[PDB]
Amino acid sequence: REQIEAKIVELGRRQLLDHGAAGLSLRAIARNLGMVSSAVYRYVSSRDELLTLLLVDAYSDLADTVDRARDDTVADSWSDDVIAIARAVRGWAVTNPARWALLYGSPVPGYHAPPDRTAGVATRVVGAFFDAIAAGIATGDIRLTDDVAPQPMSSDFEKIRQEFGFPGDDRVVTKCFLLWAGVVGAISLEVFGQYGADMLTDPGVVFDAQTRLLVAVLAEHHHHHH
Amino acid sequence: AREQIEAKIVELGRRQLLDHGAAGLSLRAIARNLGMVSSAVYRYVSSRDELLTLLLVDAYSDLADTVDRARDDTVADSWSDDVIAIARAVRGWAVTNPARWALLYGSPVPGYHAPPDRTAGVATRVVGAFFDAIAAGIATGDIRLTDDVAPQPMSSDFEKIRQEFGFPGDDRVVTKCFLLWAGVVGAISLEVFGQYGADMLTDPGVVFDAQTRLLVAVLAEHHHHHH
Ligand SMILES: CCCCCCCCCCCC(=O)OC(C)C
Ligand SMILES: [Mg+2]
Ligand SMILES: [Mg+2]
Ligand code: NI
Ligand code: NI
Repeated sequence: REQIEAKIVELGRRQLLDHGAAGLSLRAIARNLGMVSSAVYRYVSSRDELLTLLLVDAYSDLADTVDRARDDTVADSWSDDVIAIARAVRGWAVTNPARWALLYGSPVPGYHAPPDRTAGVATRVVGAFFDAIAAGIATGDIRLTDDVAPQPMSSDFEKIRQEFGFPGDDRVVTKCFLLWAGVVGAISLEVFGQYGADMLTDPGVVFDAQTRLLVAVLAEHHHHHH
Repeated sequence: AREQIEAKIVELGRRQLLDHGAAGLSLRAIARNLGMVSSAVYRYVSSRDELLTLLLVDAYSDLADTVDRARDDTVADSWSDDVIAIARAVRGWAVTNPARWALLYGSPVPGYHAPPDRTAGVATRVVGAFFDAIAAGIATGDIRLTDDVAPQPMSSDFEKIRQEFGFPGDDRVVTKCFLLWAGVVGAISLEVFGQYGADMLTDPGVVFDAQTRLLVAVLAEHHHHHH
């Protein structure tokens, strides 16, 4: 089976590279497996199910890539950990541009990913960032200021904290959202070609410079609040 | 006479985006839903690529026009309020026009490359507005220029950017301009493309605005240290 479902995922991933989602076809996938259109449907019931399999696969590969890169190390500091994560995410997106598009690019209209399948893997990189930043809180380099956000943002953040076992207060969590948005934004601008013609000679150097600013956001205090 | 037909074609194209994305763009379907014949449509919009190009130009222009309107109702002391107002207007446009945002800043359309002679100008209008708001912060001294040089080749690339946008920054401020654009685009895309998920944030606009205020603090080096 999974030998079969594996091949489906591999095929579908190729159809993604070539035509994007529109061109997903349990029809093509069917021929290749020496199979009748109808035969495939037990393994993968529908175009949607294919899409969710392809999503879980991309998310997992990305997260495994990140996990691997953290196990590689200068354990020196939380900030070096954050940089290593960001660099791994970007490197993965640059090597897998169509799968980056799948994950963080345009939605497939008519498709809604059942969270029960996607939630877990979809938060593993987010989770890595939180884990990395939690180290900087435990060692005092990232100073909690007990600056409470208005509701309902504060209660939103409290759920997020509990989910991830993250000890950052409301300001740290705001800064984490900025970090993630900046990382995903920078990557997508590069990968999707949106800086355009002859603008950046080495987009990676610019990405690294952005990450360093985002680290400095986490490390310094911007309001008179003590 | 063409002009008015082209408009109904483009409006129906905007609808197909909403319903099928760039995939479902079809001049033939359009051609029907206007009680017209397929062969008649190519006379007004000659290909899928031309339809996409019209839809891109339309979207970039509407987005920029929305920014420009929001700035005209920031009547203010403040370069920072301007930056915040631009960012808010971009997000508002994107959430209200999510399929057109996808067309602009989402995944590339396989096989298609926008003609820079139709798209490049309008595509720089909002970036341009941010540089103009930020330049006012530099003029008043809230954003201080240094002689620090960004790591190469950034510094070299940045000189060409400052010239193109008539922006009187230094390297450091330009880096922070790239950060702001990335943060804005990135935050909007995560919300609009449905990564956040339904429940997580009660109003994502509120977190977004907090992020923009942090980006303003980065530009102005508004922080202190306990040394
Ligand atoms: C806060 C602003 C930061 C500025 C950095 C980004 C500038 C991106 C401009 C892209 C224009 C483009 O598409 O032109 C092509 C030739 C086609
Ligand atoms: Mg790929
Ligand atoms: Mg729309
Ligand atoms: Ni302080
Ligand atoms: Ni300082």
